Amino acid sequence: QIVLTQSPAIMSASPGEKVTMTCSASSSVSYMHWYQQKSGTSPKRWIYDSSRLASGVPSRFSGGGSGTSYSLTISNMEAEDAATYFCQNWRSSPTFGAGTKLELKRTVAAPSVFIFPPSDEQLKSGTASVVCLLNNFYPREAKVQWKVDNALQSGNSQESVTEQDSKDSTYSLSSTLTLSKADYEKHKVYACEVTHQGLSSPVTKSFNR
Amino acid sequence: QVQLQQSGPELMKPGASVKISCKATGYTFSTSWIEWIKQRPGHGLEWIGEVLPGSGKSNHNANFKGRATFTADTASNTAYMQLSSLTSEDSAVYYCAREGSNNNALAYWGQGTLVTVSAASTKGPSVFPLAPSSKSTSGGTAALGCLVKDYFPEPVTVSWNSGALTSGVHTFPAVLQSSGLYSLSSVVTVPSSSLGTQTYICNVNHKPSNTKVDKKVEPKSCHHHHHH
Repeated sequence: QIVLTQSPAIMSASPGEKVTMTCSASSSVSYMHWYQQKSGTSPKRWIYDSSRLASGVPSRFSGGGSGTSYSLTISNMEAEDAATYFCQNWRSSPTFGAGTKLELKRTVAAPSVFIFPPSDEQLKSGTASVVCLLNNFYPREAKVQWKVDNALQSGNSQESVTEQDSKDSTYSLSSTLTLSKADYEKHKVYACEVTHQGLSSPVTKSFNR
Repeated sequence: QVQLQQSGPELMKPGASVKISCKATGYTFSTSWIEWIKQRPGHGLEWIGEVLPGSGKSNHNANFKGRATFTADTASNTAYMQLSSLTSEDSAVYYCAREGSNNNALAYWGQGTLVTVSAASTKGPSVFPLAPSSKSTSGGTAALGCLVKDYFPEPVTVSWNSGALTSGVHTFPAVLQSSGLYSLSSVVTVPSSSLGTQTYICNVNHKPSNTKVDKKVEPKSCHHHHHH
């Protein structure tokens, strides 16, 4: 069967850069459709019949190609273009390509760090969650470590990271440290330490229980 | 205005069957095929099949081994997909879609329906406030939020002030814990000046457990430094 290979699988582009993503077919195909998806929402029709923009799609997008190679081009990369783009052709199986995830390459931005002690309502249920928020940073690489009194913690926290913001192109990260109420009461100082390219030295946010 | 409205999320036991609905408005139902698309994390988009309402005709991706059946009520303007002999392989977001008015691209998409196949029973979240905390010693900007903890299965929805507050909101992807339960947070940054007078409420809905909570997030009563 006809296979579609999108390249590159992941790309990052500076604002205003001209960006091209390709969709290659193992055998000749006569047209290509393109869909844009951002996390948490349905795919959107983007370019249809190879070159036709759906209503509302900005003119910076264009599409072309023939035979074994079709492409989607953005003439000047914008923050809102950070998304996954899938090519699609009904004579191919699978009919969708695996997607190109496009990111915006912005300037380095240091995280803003916040710490949140457990709520009274949670403590009453026998559990303590402490949350550390790293807000609006770039690039995505970040180290967050919990420190309880003298000691770095291991295996009792979980981190989650947002997709790149459509406006400012940053990421945010939450780290949640969870302990039983009884373990929580055994210690005094709760701290999260944050390392990031945008910081000259590690940032520590902390509170006393 | 072409609109496709899908049914809600479902938790299903292995071996059961599920039926998802897709209610169409804005066009003559019998004139367009309804397409069904499957999406699993890190596996892109998979075509399941299609139905042409009032024609008796449907087409099927053979990889579903006859487990996917499609029907459409012409009078009702609703299409349905039934998936039988469910396993975890079937845990996915399912979309219905309609092709272009004059083209074969998937022009209109339903909002998606998340089906989870598991032996585990539904569990509703507890919603805990994350009281406003300052960005720096200077004050000026505060982050606050809600911790939506220990629920199963996905999804949950979170909004702020009934959708009035969107700027600065970050709702994080859920984390699946060793316990087999999910947790997430939603946070928002706001001007410090707003804390005394603006109410902040996180509206949480976990449909599978029928849990719907509105949690007011209040500033802490006390801090350990002189007021900013």
